[PDB]
Amino acid sequence: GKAVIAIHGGAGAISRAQMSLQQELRYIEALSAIVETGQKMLEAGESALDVVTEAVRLLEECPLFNAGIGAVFTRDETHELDACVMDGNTLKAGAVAGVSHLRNPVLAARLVMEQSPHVMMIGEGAENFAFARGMERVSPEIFSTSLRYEQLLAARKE
Amino acid sequence: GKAVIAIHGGAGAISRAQMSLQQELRYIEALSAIVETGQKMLEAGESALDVVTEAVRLLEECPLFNAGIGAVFTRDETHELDACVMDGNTLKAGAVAGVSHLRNPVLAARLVMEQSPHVMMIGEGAENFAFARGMERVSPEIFSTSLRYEQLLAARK
Amino acid sequence: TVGAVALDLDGNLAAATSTGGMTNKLPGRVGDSPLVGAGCYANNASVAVSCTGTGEVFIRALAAYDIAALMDYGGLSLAEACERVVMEKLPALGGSGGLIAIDHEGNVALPFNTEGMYRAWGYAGDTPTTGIYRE
Amino acid sequence: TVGAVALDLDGNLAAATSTGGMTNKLPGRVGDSPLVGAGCYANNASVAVSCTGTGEVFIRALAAYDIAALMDYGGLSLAEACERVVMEKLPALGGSGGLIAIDHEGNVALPFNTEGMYRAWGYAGDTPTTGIYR
Ligand SMILES: [Ca+2]
Ligand SMILES: [Ca+2]
Ligand SMILES: [Ca+2]
Ligand SMILES: [Cl-]
Ligand SMILES: [Cl-]
Ligand SMILES: [Cl-]
Ligand SMILES: [Cl-]
Ligand code: NA
Ligand code: NA
Repeated sequence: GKAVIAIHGGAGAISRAQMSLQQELRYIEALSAIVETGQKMLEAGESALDVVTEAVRLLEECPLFNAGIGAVFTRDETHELDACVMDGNTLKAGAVAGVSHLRNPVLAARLVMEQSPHVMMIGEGAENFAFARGMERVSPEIFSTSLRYEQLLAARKE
Repeated sequence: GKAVIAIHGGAGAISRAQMSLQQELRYIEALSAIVETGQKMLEAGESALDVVTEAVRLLEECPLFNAGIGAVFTRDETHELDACVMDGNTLKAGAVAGVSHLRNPVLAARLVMEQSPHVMMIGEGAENFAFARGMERVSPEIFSTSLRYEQLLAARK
Repeated sequence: TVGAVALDLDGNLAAATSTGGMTNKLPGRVGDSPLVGAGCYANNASVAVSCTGTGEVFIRALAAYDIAALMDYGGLSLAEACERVVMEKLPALGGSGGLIAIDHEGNVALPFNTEGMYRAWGYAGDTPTTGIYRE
Repeated sequence: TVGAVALDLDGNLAAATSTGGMTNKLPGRVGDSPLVGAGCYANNASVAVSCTGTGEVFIRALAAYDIAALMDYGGLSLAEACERVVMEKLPALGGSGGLIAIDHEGNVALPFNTEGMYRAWGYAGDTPTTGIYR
């Protein structure tokens, strides 16, 4: 069969008149590098589960995208992250919502699916479970970026 | 006007051998009173939304059923409650998960649906939202019953 | 877990579901009850559904919406969709439980694959029916 | 919000979605990203989907599962399903956004009704394609 990957970094009011070329270039570069990582994995025969997990992990690690590092701020100036993963072969799934002390939500979600008998975990319970299973606790400010904080400030201004 | 209501109080391994008639009558009587209440509201022209909301509130209030009063206990001897409500007319919905200080989660869910732009709220966040809308904080102990607590100790052992 | 579904005199459907979860539950666990499409769903074009059972499976199989979809896209009757989901699909995934459903035409169904389900139903202006065990 | 979908050489589908939420979000709000069938879904029999947009609407319309249900029960092609959900059904509920999707035959789509969607796709053994605007 044919093997293929697709990824996104969010849909919305992205527009030519508020974007600089260098910014667009950085996005093209990041999307290109991550989709390629995925292609090569698929090409080498890695599982679709591993592929989407790693692609999303890379989108989280990239500060340009609103997930993981670079998460937007709530009105409280905190970060609340959510993620889900689903395996079409077993129909097993894992999900976390409202976590603030886990570096990579997608990994936490997969942890829920594979290391618990549950599908969805939220908040501090999710965090506590993840720590029990060996995932690191991070300080809540690792996700913070000036760009996203400036967006909060501008949202408040209007 | 083929108006109609159905309610449930949970599916599971309910067995005749492990139950007594009197336990059975209590459950039958509670189910009947709640469904009749719903039926009468329907007859009076009340909306489906109002009807299912009230039905579920009564089931919450009743300690025999695992929702609201009579909620089961977590591993840590706490109560974590969830609820959802959906209006098939508008496709709008409201839901709360992980709330421990709101007496009637279905009412909080309905608040999310009607008094916010959102569909789902969780935890402290969902509670603060409810408080700002005028819902009062309760102690998590109000849901506690010796019956469910005994089941917890029996589950641990 | 408890719930209710209804069709009013104006032809509108609605559903509600509420739960305390599970005895001895891992704090933070969320089941199907508060998730739209899983434990609770209502659409005037098809059906109103409230579920109770092994939460994990109801979420994975989107049980409540699946009833609606099997009817709306698949053309199944309420009874046929209920049988598909509750007696075939859910068990195949290791799931146990049941649900209550009312479709836009006032049909009502209360399937469950367990030993019992505390339930009741009644048409406006009629005597209600209660149940614990299987008929 | 970010996401990924993939079909592998063994025929398996998978999907994943991750988000930081919304700027100025009311604390405790949950959108579609972590809800199975709303923001993320996968089934070898139909499709794999990850969504991005106005969460509330994607939850109310079970966007991700709906794609699957329309193909599985409705008979719609992957493209037909994406059009109905993304261009007709979500806007009627007041929602904006898009999704990415791969079906079990290897067709891939990236519909969005917004000015843009950060995205990329590529088949194994081939050159990738990226996009920001329409
Ligand atoms: Ca692996
Ligand atoms: Ca598991
Ligand atoms: Ca080529
Ligand atoms: Cl330049
Ligand atoms: Cl007697
Ligand atoms: Cl089927
Ligand atoms: Cl049983
Ligand atoms: Na990121
Ligand atoms: Na109760």
